[PDB]
Amino acid sequence: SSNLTEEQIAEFKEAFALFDKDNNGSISSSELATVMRSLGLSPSEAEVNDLMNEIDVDGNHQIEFSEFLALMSRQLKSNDSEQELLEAFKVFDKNGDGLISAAELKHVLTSIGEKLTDAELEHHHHHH
Ligand SMILES: [Ca+2]
Ligand SMILES: [Ca+2]
Ligand SMILES: [Ca+2]
Repeated sequence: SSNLTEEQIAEFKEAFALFDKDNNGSISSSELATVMRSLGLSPSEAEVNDLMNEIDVDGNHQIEFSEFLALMSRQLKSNDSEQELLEAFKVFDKNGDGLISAAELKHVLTSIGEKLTDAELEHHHHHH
């Protein structure tokens, strides 16, 4: 399947929980950051909002169950949406597929480890 189905969503409902503390469905740079700080790095709130800005379609400072998954839908034949964002979330795609799924976002949640970088595909390091 090359599209998100009730299955994938049903699978994402989990991967999300991992990032969802109150399990409300909406994640805030605060909570999201709380996940990173646990990973290894410690992104600043203002530094997170930067990442939450992209995921944010309106800038409410919240990631909807649709948006979050959108980060994976971003991919598409024609480039009618920021695809450079998929480069940052590529860390999850160690198989270098260019696309990440729920089982991948949930598998990464654990697969995480110091041995991780955003230079996976990103030709040039955003932060030279
Ligand atoms: Ca949450
Ligand atoms: Ca939003
Ligand atoms: Ca993949």
